[PDB]
This record gives sequence, structure tokens and C-alpha cells, in this order.
Amino acid sequence: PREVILCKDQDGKIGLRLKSIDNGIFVQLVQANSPASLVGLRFGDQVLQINGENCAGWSSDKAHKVLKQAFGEKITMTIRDRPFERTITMHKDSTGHVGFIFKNGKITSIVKDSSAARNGLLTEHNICEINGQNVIGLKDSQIADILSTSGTVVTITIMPAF
Amino acid sequence: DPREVILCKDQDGKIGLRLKSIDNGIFVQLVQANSPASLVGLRFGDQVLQINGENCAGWSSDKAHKVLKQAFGEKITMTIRDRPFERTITMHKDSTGHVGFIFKNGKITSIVKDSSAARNGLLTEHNICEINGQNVIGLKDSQIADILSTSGTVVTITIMPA
Ligand SMILES: CC(=O)c1ccc(F)c(-c2ccc(C[C@@H](C(=O)N[C@@H](C)C(=O)O)N3Cc4cc(Br)ccc4C3=O)cc2)c1
Ligand SMILES: CC(=O)c1ccc(F)c(-c2ccc(C[C@@H](C(=O)N[C@@H](C)C(=O)O)N3Cc4cc(Br)ccc4C3=O)cc2)c1
Repeated sequence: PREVILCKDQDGKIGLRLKSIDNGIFVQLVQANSPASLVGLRFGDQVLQINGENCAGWSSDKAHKVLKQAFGEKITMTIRDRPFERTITMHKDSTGHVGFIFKNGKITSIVKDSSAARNGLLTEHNICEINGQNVIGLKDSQIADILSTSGTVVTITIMPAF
Repeated sequence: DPREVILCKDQDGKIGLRLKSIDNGIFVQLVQANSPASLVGLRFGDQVLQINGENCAGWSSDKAHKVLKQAFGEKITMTIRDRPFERTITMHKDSTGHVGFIFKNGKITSIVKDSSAARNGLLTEHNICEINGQNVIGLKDSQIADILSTSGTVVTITIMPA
């Protein structure tokens, strides 16, 4: 658990969208070049507390109601670094592929006798990083450009789509 | 990193394991006490990458059991990824002897407000696997309650999404 302080920029907005998942509050959307982006907030981070109050059981509307109705331009948050994050290493075959089909940044299929198949890569998982580069927010064709310019080793970080 | 385990059948060609297809992968759903599977370290939620050399990718629950049933000699080789969905949460009992969560069939279904569980971001729709190193998979709810009731102030629980 870590504590991040956020300064509200002009319209009392943090550039953050939160979602209620399994009675927890998670980071769902982080706008680029925003107060939230600045202090390290990433897709899949868990918010434990907002201004010292527990987020447990809060609905998605409650979390946003709290963030806007907060007095003063400073909001403290206690965060847990993407708890659902897993890393999987794969190798390109002779055709330059590791073996998976994706749509909207989410793995939808695994090709038989592929590197993804040998390494137990899962479907219904969003891709977060490829070889260190963040891919949340990129269009599918830009993600394919990163995969295409990769060496033989393809390490991807994934999380269940939820 | 995955590890290889060698399993020797006990008498009836039984390995003492129950499998489950999840997200085009195969995971262990139950490990029998004192069995060949229990002997080599297999635990609930372990991922099976290969059975006797072939990829489990896309295999159904029935397919995995069919392949295990139809194994030739008394030796079944398996490539395992150690419980990939495992998270550990440490909580402290309050003055009334509780950490603050409700469960049914071994699954967290509610988080009590202002509790140690709420402070630690404990999540619902998660199966409880262990409590202070004691495996609780396969136990009745009143037996899980008995383990919590006789625990010290520190309560560390291992969980996995349902
Ligand atoms: C045995 C093995 O490995 C193998 C053997 C033969 C094959 F024809 C393949 C294979 C070839 C191409 C692809 C395409 C696949 C892809 O390039 N995936 C990467 C991650 C990869 O497999 O390396 N993309 C590209 C793409 C772009 C955009 Br815009 C949107 C979606 C996608 C997508 O799913 C998929 C499979 C695979
Ligand atoms: C502030 C705080 O903590 C707190 C405040 C007020 C509270 F009324 C509680 C609290 C009291 C009791 C329980 C019961 C709850 C329980 O004992 N859970 C443990 C894990 C715990 O909370 O320590 N079980 C026991 C049980 C047995 C069987 Br059989 C089936 C289901 C369950 C179940 O969910 C739950 C909450 C707690």
C-alpha cells in the first residue's frame, strides 16, 4: 500500500475513472497528461482509501461522487499496485508470431502448437505492456506495430478482463 | 517459471486430482489428501500447461480427465505453473474476534464496513484457499469458521478469483 496526493486541475477533475469490481474500487481509465497520470496511477491499480475512508463496497457512482464533492484541491489515495498483473514470456516462431488473436486490447484466441499455447497464455485478459512499453489506450494496429518490431523474445503483462 | 512433476498412479490408475477449463487453460480444482498429486506439491489453482508432453490449451474439463484416464504406464508427466491467481491478505481481528467478511461455500460474498478486511481491500467472488497456511479447499463452512475461531489475532488468507 502506497499514498499518492493528487492536485485537482481547473474543473475539479483528476483525469481518472474508477470502477466497482468484487466490492473493490479499481482504476479503469487514466487520461494522459493528467494529475492522476503524473502520480503513477495505472489501469488495474486498486484504490483502498480515498481521503482516509475505505472504498470497500462503494458503487462506481459513490467513488466519483466522493472525488468531486471533496473539499480543497487535494485528494489523498491509498493504492495497491495492479494486484491482478501477471507476466508471460513467449518466443516468435519462424513466421514471426507467438500465437494469439486480440481485439480491443483483449486476447480472444490462442493458436494451437504455438508459443502462447506452450506457455499457458489465457483468453479474456487485457494486455497492459509488451516488452516494457505500455499498451493501454492504444488502437489494435499500434499494438500490432509493437509486436511486429519485437525481437524473438515477447514478454507481455496481462490482467483478467473482468 | 513452470516446473515438471512426475506422478505415479497409486493402485486403480488414479492420480488424486480434479481439473477445470478456465480461459482456454486447465487448472487443478481439487487435490486429494496423501495422494500422488498431493505428494509432488500440487495445490488448488495450479495451472497445467502440458499433460504427457501435449499442450492443454483449449482442452475441455472432460478432455483433460479423458487424457489422464487413458494414460498408458504408471507415470504421468505434467508441466505446472504454480497457482498464478494466488494473492495473500493479512488482517487483524478486532475486539469481537472478527476480521470482517461473510462467506458461503468457501467464497467471500460480503465485506463488513470499517473492518480489517475493508481496510486491506479484501474482495468478494474470491475463494478462500488457505488460512494461516492451513488448506481450506473442500472443507464445510462451519469447519472454516472453526479454523478462524481458533486463530490468533493475525489472520493471513490466500485467495483466488472464483
Ligand atoms: C504457431 C503460431 O504461432 C502461428 C502460426 C501461424 C500463424 F498464422 C499465426 C498467426 C498469424 C497472425 C496473427 C495475427 C495477430 C497477431 O499478430 N498476434 C500476435 C500477438 C502474434 O501472434 O504474434 N493479430 C495482429 C492484429 C492486428 C490488429 Br489491427 C488486430 C488484431 C490482431 C491480431 O490478432 C496471429 C497468429 C501464428
Ligand atoms: C468490524 C468487524 O470486523 C465486524 C463487525 C460486526 C460484525 F457483525 C462482524 C461479523 C460477525 C460475524 C461474522 C460471521 C462470519 C465470520 O465469522 N467471518 C470471519 C472471517 C470473520 O469476520 O472474522 N461467518 C462465519 C460463518 C460460518 C458459516 Br457455517 C458460514 C458462514 C459464515 C460467515 O460468514 C462476520 C462478521 C465483524
